[PDB]
Amino acid sequence: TEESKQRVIQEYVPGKQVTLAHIIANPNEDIYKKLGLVLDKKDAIGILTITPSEASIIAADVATKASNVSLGFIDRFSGSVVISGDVSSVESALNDVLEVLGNMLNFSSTKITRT
Amino acid sequence: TEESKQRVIQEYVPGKQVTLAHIIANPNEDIYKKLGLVLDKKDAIGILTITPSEASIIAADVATKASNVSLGFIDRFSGSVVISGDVSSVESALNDVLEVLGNMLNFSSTKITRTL
Amino acid sequence: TEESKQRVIQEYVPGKQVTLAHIIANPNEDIYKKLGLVLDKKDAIGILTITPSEASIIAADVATKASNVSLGFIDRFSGSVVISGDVSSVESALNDVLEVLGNMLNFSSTKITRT
Amino acid sequence: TEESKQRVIQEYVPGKQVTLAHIIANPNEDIYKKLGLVLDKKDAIGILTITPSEASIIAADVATKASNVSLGFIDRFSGSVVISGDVSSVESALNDVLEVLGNMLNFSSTKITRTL
Amino acid sequence: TEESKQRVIQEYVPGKQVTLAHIIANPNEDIYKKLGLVLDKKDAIGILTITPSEASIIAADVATKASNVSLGFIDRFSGSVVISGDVSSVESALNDVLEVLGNMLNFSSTKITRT
Amino acid sequence: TEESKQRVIQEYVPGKQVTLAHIIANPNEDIYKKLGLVLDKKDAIGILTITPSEASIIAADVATKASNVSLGFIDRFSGSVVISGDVSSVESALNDVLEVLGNMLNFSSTKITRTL
Repeated sequence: TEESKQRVIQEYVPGKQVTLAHIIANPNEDIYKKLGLVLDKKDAIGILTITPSEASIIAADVATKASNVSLGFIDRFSGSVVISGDVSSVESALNDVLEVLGNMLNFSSTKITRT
Repeated sequence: TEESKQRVIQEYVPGKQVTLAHIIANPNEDIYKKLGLVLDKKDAIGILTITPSEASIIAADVATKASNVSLGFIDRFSGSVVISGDVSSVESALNDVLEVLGNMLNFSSTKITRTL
Repeated sequence: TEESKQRVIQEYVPGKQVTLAHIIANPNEDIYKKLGLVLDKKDAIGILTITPSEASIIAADVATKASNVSLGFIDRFSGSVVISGDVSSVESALNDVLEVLGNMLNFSSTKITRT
Repeated sequence: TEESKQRVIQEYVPGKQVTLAHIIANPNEDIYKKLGLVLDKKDAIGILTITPSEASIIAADVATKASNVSLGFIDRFSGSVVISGDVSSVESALNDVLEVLGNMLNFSSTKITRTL
Repeated sequence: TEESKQRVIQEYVPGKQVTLAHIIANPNEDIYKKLGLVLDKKDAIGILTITPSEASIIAADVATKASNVSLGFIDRFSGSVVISGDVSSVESALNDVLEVLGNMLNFSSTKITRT
Repeated sequence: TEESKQRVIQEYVPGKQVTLAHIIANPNEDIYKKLGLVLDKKDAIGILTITPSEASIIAADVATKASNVSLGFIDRFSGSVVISGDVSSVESALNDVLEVLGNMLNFSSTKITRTL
């Protein structure tokens, strides 16, 4: 019942978290085309989930400086970053992103995952 | 009253969860056409709700690597993934997704459900 | 004061709930035109609020199989489903939606309401 | 610090609430024109905030069945409903909405307020 | 770990709050042009943050009746209201908005701030 | 289970917080071009996350009154502000923003961070 529920005021602010840092070694063509990507058959993708969304800019910059990856897209509204390149380059980029956001800027972090 | 309410600061981050993994065996054409789907009338569809939304990419990739399953759509903004194919292939694909996201990536998961 | 407020991290996920399952027997023409509907004067509408939003697809399919209702619209982003038909057909459709989502899929549910 | 914060999973669902039911008796023309309204300069407006957003349809229907009240707009996405007409008719319509949503559908409700 | 987190269902509704009521005496031209404003060099702006978003309509109406301010914009989706005029007119408008929303309608309120 | 979950009504309002105030000294051109920026290749950028979103207007105004700093963009919907200029000027501007919002307006604040 309406009458039995506690009510609280919640003041919302974004957290600081990298929720996902995932490599897909051999992505299906239908999927990556729907994402707007232009890849070689040999290319892997790396996928990041980041809050606050503006920190996507930091991650994308770190990833592209880290190694030989291309920026697939950055979405500064949602926080999403997708990168592409060889598996080892994508792994190094994701590791650098996690070191900067997680260790340097004290975001809540995660380990790299892979399909 | 305004004066009696507790106030908390909530720092929001996305959870890690597959909330829904549902099969519709013989979907109504008006529904699937409004979703932008082109199906055979023996096709089933599979529907996924995923958080964070980016993990839809993972799920769609895992599902469409499944035999005889086609991507309906992926919405990387909302997390949604809809797939299509014969009912058994669709169930297999959904289960692959739950195994990758739930077991390997430690997402909260759900059982596959179906419209009877 | 800022300093006196507890802070918690909230990881958000959608709930599983049908919040509203409502019949309007004789809807005002201005309203249903603004909603994009094409009705007979005799048609009722049924309105559903559903989380997660993708479950709108399940509800719409169940409703249209249940009885002689037309799909007014489905909004897969918000979860909304509006159906139209005679009152008894709309009632049977809403009941079927509630049985499937509420009883079969264990969503939090509600009773049919009417204006 | 990051390390000291409690972490909870929150499953979100819409509440059932009319947060605002407000009359503006003689609204400024620059405001009502920015809202897309065409009024007589004796018209008042009535403003509703409703959750879940779909219940705006219910409220708009109840309000516009009220004598001498016109629909300004309905926003089924946000829940908003704005109506117009003479001040007493607008108040009557708002009260009808609060009676249906608050009393009959058990929404949390509010009192009608007005810009004095 | 996933397994260690408490889960609660949160039913969301908008709060009633004026979070910000701020005057910028001499706004930078680049900023106010990006906001779509047409000002004199001498004009100040007032900025309001309001929940629920529909109460922006009430605030904008009160502000424009209060004093000699122009409505810069109203955003009924987010709640935002920006007004412009001389500093003293903008201050009187903001004070009237706070008296109506805060004192009359019992919104949680704030004091006027200035740059 | 559905039956075991506590249920609370949460009335949402925006917090008052600068979550991020970050300098990138030599940003990659593919990144800054995707953000719509035109820079010199000695320019740094400064990135702000602000709640409530309207306070981006305050921050952008304070920052661009700083010497040798240009507005990259302001997003009044999300709260974001990106600025550009030589690294020291950008840091000075970010610090001015933290002083106004954090100290004078009592927002929760953060330290300036930088990509090393």
